[PDB]
Amino acid sequence: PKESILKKLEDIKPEQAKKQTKLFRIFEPKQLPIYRANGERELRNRWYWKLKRDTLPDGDYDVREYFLNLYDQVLMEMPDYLLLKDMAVENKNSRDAGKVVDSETAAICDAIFQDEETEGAVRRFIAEMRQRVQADRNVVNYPSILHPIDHAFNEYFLQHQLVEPLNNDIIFNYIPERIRNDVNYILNMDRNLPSTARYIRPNLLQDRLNLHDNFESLWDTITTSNYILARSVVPDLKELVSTEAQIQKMSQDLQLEALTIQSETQFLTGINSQAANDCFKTLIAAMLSQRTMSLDFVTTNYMSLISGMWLLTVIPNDMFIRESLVACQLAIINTIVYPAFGMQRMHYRNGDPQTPFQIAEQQIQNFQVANWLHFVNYNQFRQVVIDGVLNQVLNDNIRNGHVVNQLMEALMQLSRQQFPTMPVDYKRSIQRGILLLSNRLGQLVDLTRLLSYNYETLMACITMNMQHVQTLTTEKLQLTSVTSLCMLIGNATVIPSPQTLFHYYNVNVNFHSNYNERINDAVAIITAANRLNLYQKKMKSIVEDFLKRLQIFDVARVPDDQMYRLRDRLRLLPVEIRRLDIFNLIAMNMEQIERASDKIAQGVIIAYRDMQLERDEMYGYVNIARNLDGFQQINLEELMRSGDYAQITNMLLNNQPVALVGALPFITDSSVISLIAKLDATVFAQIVKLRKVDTLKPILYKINSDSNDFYLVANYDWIPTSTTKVYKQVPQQFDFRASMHMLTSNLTFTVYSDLLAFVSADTVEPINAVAFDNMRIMNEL
Amino acid sequence: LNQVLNDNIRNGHVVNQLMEALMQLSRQQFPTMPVDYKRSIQRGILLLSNRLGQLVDLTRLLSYNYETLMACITMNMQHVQTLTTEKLQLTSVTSLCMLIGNATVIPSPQTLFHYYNVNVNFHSNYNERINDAVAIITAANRLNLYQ
Amino acid sequence: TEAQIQKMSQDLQLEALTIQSETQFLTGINSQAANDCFKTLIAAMLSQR
Amino acid sequence: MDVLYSLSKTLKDARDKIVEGTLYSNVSDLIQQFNQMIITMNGNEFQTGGIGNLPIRNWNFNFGLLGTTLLNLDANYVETARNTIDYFVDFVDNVCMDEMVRESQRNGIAPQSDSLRKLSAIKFKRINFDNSS
Repeated sequence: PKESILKKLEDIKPEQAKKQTKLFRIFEPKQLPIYRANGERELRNRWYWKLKRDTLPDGDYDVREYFLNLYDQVLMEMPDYLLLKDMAVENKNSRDAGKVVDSETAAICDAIFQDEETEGAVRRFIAEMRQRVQADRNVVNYPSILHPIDHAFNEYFLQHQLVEPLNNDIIFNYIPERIRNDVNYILNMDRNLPSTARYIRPNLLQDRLNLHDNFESLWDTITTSNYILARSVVPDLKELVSTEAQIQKMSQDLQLEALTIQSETQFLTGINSQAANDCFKTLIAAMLSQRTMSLDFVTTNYMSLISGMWLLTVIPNDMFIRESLVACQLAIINTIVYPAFGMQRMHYRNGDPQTPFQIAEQQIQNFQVANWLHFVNYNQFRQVVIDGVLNQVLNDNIRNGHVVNQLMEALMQLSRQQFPTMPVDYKRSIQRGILLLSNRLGQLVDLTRLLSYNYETLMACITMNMQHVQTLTTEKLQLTSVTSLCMLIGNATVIPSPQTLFHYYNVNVNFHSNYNERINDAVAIITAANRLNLYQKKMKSIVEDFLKRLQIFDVARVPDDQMYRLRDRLRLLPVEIRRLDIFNLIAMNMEQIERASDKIAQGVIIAYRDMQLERDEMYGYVNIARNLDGFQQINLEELMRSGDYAQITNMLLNNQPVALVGALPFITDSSVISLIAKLDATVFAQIVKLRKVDTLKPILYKINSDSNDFYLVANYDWIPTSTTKVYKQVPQQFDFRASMHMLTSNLTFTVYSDLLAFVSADTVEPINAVAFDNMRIMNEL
Repeated sequence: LNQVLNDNIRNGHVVNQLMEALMQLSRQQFPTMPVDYKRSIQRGILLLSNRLGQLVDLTRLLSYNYETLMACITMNMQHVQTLTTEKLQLTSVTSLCMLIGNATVIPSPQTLFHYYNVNVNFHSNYNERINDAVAIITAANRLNLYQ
Repeated sequence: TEAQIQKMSQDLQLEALTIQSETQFLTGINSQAANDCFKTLIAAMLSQR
Repeated sequence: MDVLYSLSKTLKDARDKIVEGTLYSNVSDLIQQFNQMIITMNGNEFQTGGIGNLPIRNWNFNFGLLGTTLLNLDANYVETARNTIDYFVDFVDNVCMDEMVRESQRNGIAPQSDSLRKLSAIKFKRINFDNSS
């Protein structure tokens, strides 16, 4: 399925820019009945800050897991940009009919207005809530009603924004430099982009993970996908010479005797027109994806060996596995080069550290043959860094085409030889193939120039490191196709059209920015789960999802150890500054979001002395304690974990003042008789009987005038007194004039994805297509 | 008496040296081996040397199960080379290497008590029978019974 | 076990080499090989067998 | 100090061994050390002199590697080698004149010039070669 491997990589569909449409508030104002100093009702209600919804569970592990869920919710509601004018609605009652920032801010403004006891000092301040528009500086301000934690999130989302201004010079500079200064391509535009035009640039940081280090099975899949991609971009060979008209000339050069079984009939095998541009595509695409090939030949076909000589001229020996390479070099050497000087057959041991070229360079007396052998011996790429990325650039003499002139001057020395130990038919059998190649001197110089120019131009759109490691599975290259590429090239230059150049660059940038933003997501989640003590979270799900969302990898075939090794080398990376600042806000306000709700209590103090119930305005009388100061703390969660229950048993059997610290439920007792009846110490015997504290459900009193039979407080001069005190925090008042802020943004801009949609592209006619040396590629007649 | 491991097997820290000695054999070029069998044996070593933590934890678990079940031994743990041997397939060892996850299995206390029960019952049986045997032999010899 | 057998069969290749293809990979059995090896090791060490 | 002797030993050998027409197998182990030297010394800047009338010279190394693809070394390779060798010989000459001129009462066996204190790192330790004098 090499056509669905291509579909996974052509359909990366880059990161959709997320505009904010809400405010991300966590709290909300809710009005509560308030009470006097003695428990009687103050006549008014008072607005406070409460959670909008709570799913704060009882176990502290579940609490910190809930804030990791909240962190992921923030990450899924991070705006890539925003326009405050698109979410701003009017308040119903201001002087100048202004606009607040939110429908929920407008709901708060319309609830504080037309409420009976707001007080005038506030109702004048709603009437002054108006937006402020600077059209010169493109800066607007909207009134907002936000909690300080919520305003930290919102001020963060405003200030640290992804958009960057755009013009025509930035779309000049978005095209990579090696096409931008190319003579062969002409690029113009049609639109002057305005002063208010934005884009979100991709994340083009290189491989922070180093998948080429040890992930051989994943990087095999990567080089497979890069190979199938680059194969579809290498252009088709145009105007080859005719196949049936080249086989006739080939069968006239060597003289086909019809009765003699001879080795020159098999020169003419498999020379096609589609094998030619099969070979051309795979020679460029395996060198663009840095993917190792493997040779397929028969050793009786000697034209395969001569085309393998040209194959090892142009392409470095490190592009092939050693078995097929060293076997081909062995057959080339044994057949053509060693019978020239009457040498031994060279028994060559499998496992020699030196290839047969690397000892034919020292056994052979000739200079020319051996000089070309030494070019092939230590032919390798230069490891280059241009424009931030690695390149693996060829030798200059390869991309001149001059090394074909080095080969043929070393090839017409094997025709001068006499073959002293071999018969005359074998001498004809070698030098017919030598003549058969050397008829195409300029044609192969031009084919080498064309291959190297297309290699340069197509690696000019690669945005990842072209790491040269031997790949795993090492796909097939046939030498019959190399032979049918040596013949049948002709005259017509084909260079890649700049539409396909831009398409190859686009899908490279799409997969690379995908890959980097996924790394940022997963390193943020793993670092956030390590910095909040999540000792029961198995992190196979994070890395499994990380390979799900990369649309290439077969994730059901990557087992445990590779997932967990990606976990090992993923949390060595620093978090992106965006998600790090998000986690800093979560980590400094998480301890306040936890303590600001009902259905949670952060501890229970059991002293056995008579502690009076405390007054506050919104309950009347509570057993709220506000510090764990003076009491021996016992962590509830660690207790649940280790399962001891022998320290707290020996502190509940005898009556010792004790402080069970941990998130817990409560019931709200309201009656006074059920405080006169000591329901405090009743709920802790179940810890001793059954050895579990997940049942543990303490009580919070609200002795108020709204309760039944409050008169025991009123008529008897009784400041109420309980045995235990649960550990809650008191809600904060909704100060209206201090919660109002002003949100700051731009008024108008537009976001442009696909920057290359504005560049209209053209190429010079390929008769005059020019190389790096200011000479034409394929200057043959 | 008890036959115990050292503490390097016991906390699984010794595998951090075996994997250091295995990926030394992976960057190791062999002087005359054929390259396909050499690349195959180096990648076969790398199959093992990438399960560093997965086998550190496995030999922590194996040693901990050996710990908790060695406590319920009540006879001596004498090491003598026995006649018949329990044949081990190394294919089963490769299976245990390449197939373990991270889920801890420890003996539950009912099957940890039951092992102790049957050990103490066999040892009780053994001593009470030997006492009966030396009683009957010494009694039959002091009572002049030589048929 | 199937992902493990496929990973071990693609990392160390045997269609390129020639000794055989299959018998190298009697490894990947869930419970009759790994679990019984675990049992064999700890039972032999406990019984001094 | 070890890397300074190593720089000078490679420059002496590369004036001696890298000549016109010589076989590549005679110099196949020297060109790898000289390329390791170029790879190590690139991207680094040095400053020699500054005491007495010894002039302050700034040294910047941006050189390409030498080719490893000849059978007999032709005169192109010899001329580009002579250029790189002459620059490195001038560098090591000024480092040696900067080091012989300085002294210290406290610990004299330590390097005193800034260039040789910079060369005493483990980044430059792969320059090291045989110590035969």
